[PDB]
Amino acid sequence: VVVGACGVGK
Amino acid sequence: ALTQPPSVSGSPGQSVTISCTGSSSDVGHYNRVSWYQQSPGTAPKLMIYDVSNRPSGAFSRFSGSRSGNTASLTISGLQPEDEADYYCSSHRTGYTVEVFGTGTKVTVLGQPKAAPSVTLFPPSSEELQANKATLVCLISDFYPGAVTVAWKADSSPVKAGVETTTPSKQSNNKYAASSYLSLTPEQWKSHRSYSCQVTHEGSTVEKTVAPTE
Amino acid sequence: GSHSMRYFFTSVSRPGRGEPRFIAVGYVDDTQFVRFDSDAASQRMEPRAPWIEQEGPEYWDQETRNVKAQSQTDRVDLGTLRGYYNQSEAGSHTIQIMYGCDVGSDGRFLRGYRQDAYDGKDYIALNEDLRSWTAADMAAQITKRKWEAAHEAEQLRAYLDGTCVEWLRRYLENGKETLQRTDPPKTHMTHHPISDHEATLRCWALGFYPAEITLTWQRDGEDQTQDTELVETRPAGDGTFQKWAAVVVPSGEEQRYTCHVQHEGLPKPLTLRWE
Amino acid sequence: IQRTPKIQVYSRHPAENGKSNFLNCYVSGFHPSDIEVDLLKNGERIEKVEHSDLSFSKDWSFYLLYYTEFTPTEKDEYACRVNHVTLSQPKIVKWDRDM
Amino acid sequence: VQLQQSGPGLVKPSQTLSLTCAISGDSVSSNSVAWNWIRQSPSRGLEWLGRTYYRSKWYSDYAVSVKSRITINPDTSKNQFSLQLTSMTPEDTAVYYCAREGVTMGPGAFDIWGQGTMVTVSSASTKGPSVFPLAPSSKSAALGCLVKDYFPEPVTVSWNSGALTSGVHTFPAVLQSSGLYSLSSVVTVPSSSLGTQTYICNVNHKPSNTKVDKKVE
Ligand SMILES: *CCC(=O)N1CCN(c2nc(=O)n(-c3c(C)ccnc3C(C)C)c3nc(-c4c(O)cccc4F)c(F)cc23)[C@@H](C)C1
Repeated sequence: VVVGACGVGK
Repeated sequence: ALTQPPSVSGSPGQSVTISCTGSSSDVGHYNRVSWYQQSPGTAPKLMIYDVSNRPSGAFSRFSGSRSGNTASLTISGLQPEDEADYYCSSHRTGYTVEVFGTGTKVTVLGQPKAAPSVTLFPPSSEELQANKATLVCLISDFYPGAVTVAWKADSSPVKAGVETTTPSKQSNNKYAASSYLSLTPEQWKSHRSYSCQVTHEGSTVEKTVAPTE
Repeated sequence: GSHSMRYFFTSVSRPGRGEPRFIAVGYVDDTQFVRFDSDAASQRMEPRAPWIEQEGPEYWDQETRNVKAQSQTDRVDLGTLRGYYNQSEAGSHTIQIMYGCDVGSDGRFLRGYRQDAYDGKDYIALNEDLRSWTAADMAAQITKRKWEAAHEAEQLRAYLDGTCVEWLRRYLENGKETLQRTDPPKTHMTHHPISDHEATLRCWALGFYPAEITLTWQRDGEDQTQDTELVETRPAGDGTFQKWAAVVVPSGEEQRYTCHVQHEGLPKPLTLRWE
Repeated sequence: IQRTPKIQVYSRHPAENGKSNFLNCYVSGFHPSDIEVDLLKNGERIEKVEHSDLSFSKDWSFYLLYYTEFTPTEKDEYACRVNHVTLSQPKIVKWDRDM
Repeated sequence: VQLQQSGPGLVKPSQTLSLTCAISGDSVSSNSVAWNWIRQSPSRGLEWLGRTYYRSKWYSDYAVSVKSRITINPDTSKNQFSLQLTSMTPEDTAVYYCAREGVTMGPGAFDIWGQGTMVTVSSASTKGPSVFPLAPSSKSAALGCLVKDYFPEPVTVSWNSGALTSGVHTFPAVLQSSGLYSLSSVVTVPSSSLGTQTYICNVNHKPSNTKVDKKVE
């Protein structure tokens, strides 16, 4: 499973 | 801020360069830049969407570029149709807030000293029945826009009763203007005639009306 | 022994009005099991192994939503890094991401990873303690500070030592017939003369899995590594790997040389010589 | 930044003439990911060619496998043609049965 | 794609501005767009106010110059979005534009724009125009009309209910010392047709719901 939590950008 | 030169000018067929400059707070910022043309009386229109990128082949006269904190719009083959106010748009890196440039007016050199066409209306009966009068004087077509207006009642100047607005663009590249003298029906009938006097770059004309017509 | 899961993501900008190319690939050990690709017609996560197709629509919907969320994040990072490096609008640029976990033979967590790169160079990576980041350059310092203030490590650690381990145990059991195999190398040797005084001996390994193998040549019982030629390990295309190692031997010395093969499918290191 | 593709041309199974086999072209160690690979038979391009999904190594270099089904025979020769931004001209690697 | 703006042209000092932009031929909750507000005023030029967009959830950005006063609300049932700007002071006097940006061009490339809405901030009461004909006065020919002592600034003036597509000029309104506006328009007509052809000056002052028509003779 791929990570399911949205992340902030660079 | 994202500053611009107040105005630039050129003869038909020349190339003219508009530039807009970031505040030199950091070097990598203002990387994506886009350019807007605004003709008088309507919404801005997109010429360029990233530095040197055009939405379609319709914008072939327009060429975008960048160097350091500076970005530029070059307009080649400048036409009388290209006189407008131009704004760049971009944002700092690490931010989502857009900023616009201050705006540059691009001006096209051209046909000399177009003289004012002039007309004048007397007070109408419908207005006089209201115990009011307005002398309506209109200045239909002129260039380069340096016009002054003055009024005389039986050669007596009027200064307290006069109201005016600044010379402004037509749909054509020429200017137009208007003025009103406010007076009573007693003043309208007491005086023998009224003159609207229009001076354009020293050349002067008068338009005249009287209560006997 | 130990087992691992990996996900590999690549995003490439295409200048003008074009969308970035995005590709995602998933592996358990050496075996690929899923993909996604932006330029495919289906726009879904797709199976790439026989043992994963027993997963229901709830798996394939969740996985499809989450690769599209990674895809959408990279589009914004491509535009940001172009600015951090003060680059022009004219060229394509590439982001690559790798993350995953290692689980031991007893099913306990060993370690987890994340690594980022921009145009083939290290950008930022997660440290082995899953608490802090290492920045590669001056543009990566901005990202390091941003990700520390957002506590990004704390969300990622809770996936790496948690959900990554549960689903790895599930895959290893559900594919136990195929993932947990070990196939020994079907070794042989061939002789190829090159001149009137010299010949080449080629020592082969075929049909093995997993891909971790050593091939080495000795002469009189001394190592010949500095005079050995090897190809890098190559896929066969059916789930097995190939490799060979070779030496030039003067004619008549073929009986003095010997090739050693070491792999997990062999009870002890295996020796070959010409005959 | 840029890396030159390494190339190998080989068969899945040991070559026997008249028996079905698969011709592999494995290209690794390149960067950026834009690359074109064609399989050739007697100089002609093979249209029925499949490939692996794009993946990369620990050093951020890419790799791909291109493959097609074929039958070996004494009269035909096979090759892989690779073109990449790091190559000044398309590079041809011929199939050798012993490699 | 069309963007259609609507809302009031006058708001009292310290009251709330509430404008709509309604979308046609495109979907407000589209995952490939964002919906923007921009304003133009002679003391500040173009100023950007904020955006809203959808991906799997709604998101927004607001400019810091108005962040505490502003909010942009979508309506997926009517396929529109609205600007609410509170505590309107005279400095908020501007023409307000809605716009679209997509994902194929980057952020700040405003692809489609709305018809601008002129917003006035004043304590002065609304006053519909006193309308008069201006006689052709045997000149050769042209006709005029005057719309006098009116507030706030937006007025639409046209001839024969839009039947005249050319030869019409409308002058910019004179702001008088009383704070009321006065405006006039003219049309060039043939002198041979003026003798039998009737010309109506049509005045529509939307801010007072005043629609009045004068025959010019
Ligand atoms: C967890 C999900 C999340 O956090 N999200 C916020 C970030 N985001 C996002 N999405 C998006 O489509 N754009 C965008 C827009 C609005 C317009 C045109 N192109 C894009 C993308 C393709 C770049 C985002 N744009 C920015 C951004 C703006 O608006 C302006 C300047 C610089 C920018 F980077 C942004 F910060 C986030 C955008 C989605 C992933 C949800």
